[PDB]
Amino acid sequence: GYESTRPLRYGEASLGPGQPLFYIDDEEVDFEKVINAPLPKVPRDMTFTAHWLAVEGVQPSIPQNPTTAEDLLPKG
Amino acid sequence: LNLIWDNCLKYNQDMNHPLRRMANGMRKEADKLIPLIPDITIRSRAEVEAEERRKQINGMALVGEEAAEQTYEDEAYKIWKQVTKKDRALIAKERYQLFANNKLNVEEPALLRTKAGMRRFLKSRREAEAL
Repeated sequence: GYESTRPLRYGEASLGPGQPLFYIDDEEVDFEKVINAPLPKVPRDMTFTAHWLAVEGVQPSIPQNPTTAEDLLPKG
Repeated sequence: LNLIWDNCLKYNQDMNHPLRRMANGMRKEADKLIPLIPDITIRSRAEVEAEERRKQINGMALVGEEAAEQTYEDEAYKIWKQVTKKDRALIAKERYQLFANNKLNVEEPALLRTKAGMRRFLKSRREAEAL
């Protein structure tokens, strides 16, 4: 039961001053809401592309490479 | 320009000299681009104001050979040469300097790849794609 896609929320009880307690938030639901709900969106299929990461030691400035704006060169 | 044509003819009376043919082309160019200039006079403001107030050998041989060989040619080819001559000369001069005396000079700038050149190539490729 730990593979659910729903968010995890904790309540907060107060047994006394400085002695809080936490419990899992769980509200009863009707079967109509669960059965009638829509399904999540199907992601696209797996595929692969290609491009040139470097030509003769220099990185081309193409959309597929990172921008020069944003550790790659010794300075000793 | 008129006397330039006469002076060139007079000094070298040899008609068949390609130099006069060059002058003939230069004369043709003069006729082509002359009309742009209006016949304006440099009138000093005082003169205009005063008027208003009153109112108020081998190289030469090769050049000649090419000039004769120009009889068969194409205008677009000449335009291409005119466009690309400066860059071609620069690149050729650099290349000639690199391999002086058929020896790899160890002082000329090294041949390296740069990002700006590839950016220029990408711009040209996009221009080609637009076609």
